[PDB]
Amino acid sequence: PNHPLWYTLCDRYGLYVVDEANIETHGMVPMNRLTDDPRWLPAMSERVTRMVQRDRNHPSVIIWSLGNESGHGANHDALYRWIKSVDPSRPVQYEGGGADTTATDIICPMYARVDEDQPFPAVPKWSIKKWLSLPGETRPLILCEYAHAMGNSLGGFAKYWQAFRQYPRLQGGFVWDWVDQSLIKYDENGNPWSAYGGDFGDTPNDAQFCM
Amino acid sequence: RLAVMVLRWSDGSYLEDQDMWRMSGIFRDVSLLHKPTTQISDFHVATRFNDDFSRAVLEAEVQMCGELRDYLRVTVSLWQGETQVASGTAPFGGEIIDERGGYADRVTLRLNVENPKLWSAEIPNLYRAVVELHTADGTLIEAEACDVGFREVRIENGLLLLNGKPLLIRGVNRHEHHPLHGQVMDEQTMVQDILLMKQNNFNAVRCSHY
Ligand SMILES: CC(C)S[C@@H]1O[C@H](CO)[C@H](O)[C@H](O)[C@H]1O
Ligand SMILES: CC(C)S[C@@H]1O[C@H](CO)[C@H](O)[C@H](O)[C@H]1O
Ligand SMILES: [Mg+2]
Ligand SMILES: [Mg+2]
Ligand code: NA
Ligand code: NA
Repeated sequence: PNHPLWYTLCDRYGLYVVDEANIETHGMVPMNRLTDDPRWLPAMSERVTRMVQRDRNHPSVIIWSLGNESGHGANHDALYRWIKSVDPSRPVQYEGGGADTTATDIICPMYARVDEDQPFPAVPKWSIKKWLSLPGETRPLILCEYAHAMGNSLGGFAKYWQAFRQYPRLQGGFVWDWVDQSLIKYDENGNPWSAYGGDFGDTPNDAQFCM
Repeated sequence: RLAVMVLRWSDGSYLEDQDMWRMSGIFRDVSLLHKPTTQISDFHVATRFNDDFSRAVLEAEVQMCGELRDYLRVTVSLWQGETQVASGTAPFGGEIIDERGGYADRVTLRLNVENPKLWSAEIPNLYRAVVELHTADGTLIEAEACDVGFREVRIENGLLLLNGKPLLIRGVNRHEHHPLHGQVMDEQTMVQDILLMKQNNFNAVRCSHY
């Protein structure tokens, strides 16, 4: 959830917002080790329920998100149903566990390509065009993350938009991401320079991946 | 002496506007068929399966024409080579279908078949079904027959399945055409086409358009 003023500005300037619970357990092995554990349902529940109680009156918020990269656990299904029950005015989405689980109203993969399939075991990232028509699938597809803009990037961006415009059920996505997470450091003469992972003696670190 | 007046054009022509040579005449076989007064006028063969196709039930509905008699019987026997695998016998008189009764001139035979050899383009396993119309005492009146292929065709969850598996149609449309005989087909040419088709990895054909 963002600083409260963000929603006010989005309401007034006009931007669709996906409000997301502060829940990410990416480093766990497997990713859903905590989210599928009932002992952690209470903690997760508060991060979801309290977000909804705070921002439910903002028109800019059009979609609720259960969090990010925490695999798919029973706790997600429980919280998915909680939101659907208390606020039926907004679809609920969540990418963990394969982007098309029972905990999401929208197929919301991250970095699924336009024409190329990436058949990862258990959590494949199908070509978005192919994903829409898999047997029994009827949901709209909106990439929660795509076109990773790290350094000199965004090659192939047009391929996504040509597909978005051609396919009714391909309804866009959210580019990753808006602003480089570089921090200011100063040399011996006080002149500032942009720093990334590891520049503060922090280790282990993932260097430039924050930009 | 037979007299046949064939018209090239007819109201039927309005329904026969296929993209092909427009010809006319008696272009297919002509034959004489002798059937007993008490006869098999129709018969349908169906094959149902359990979930993994390890079991099947062959259901054959048979219709007769002529005088109904309590001594009449129909025996449907299924063969795999010279080995009889199943057989069913019964008198006429179908089950009740409505307030006025059922079909007294029909009978449905149901034969159980364990571990049936399944038919597909990959392996065209075939059984032979013989439909015998006879007296209770065993006097044969007449017999009809057909090749039987055990297979289930169905669309489930958006996929066309044959015996539970999704097909990949490697097909071709085929008209009945011969450069010298026109639209008259012969066994030699039909076989030639089928051999060439399978030799070129085709597994399906559409009867364009009739
Ligand atoms: C590094 C990959 C194995 S995971 C990948 O890293 C990216 C770094 O910008 C983003 O955080 C993506 O959301 C994440 O899935
Ligand atoms: C090379 C094959 C596709 S030919 C195929 O093999 C089958 C057995 O596997 C059966 O014998 C079929 O009758 C035969 O046509
Ligand atoms: Mg035409
Ligand atoms: Mg069994
Ligand atoms: Na679209
Ligand atoms: Na990053």
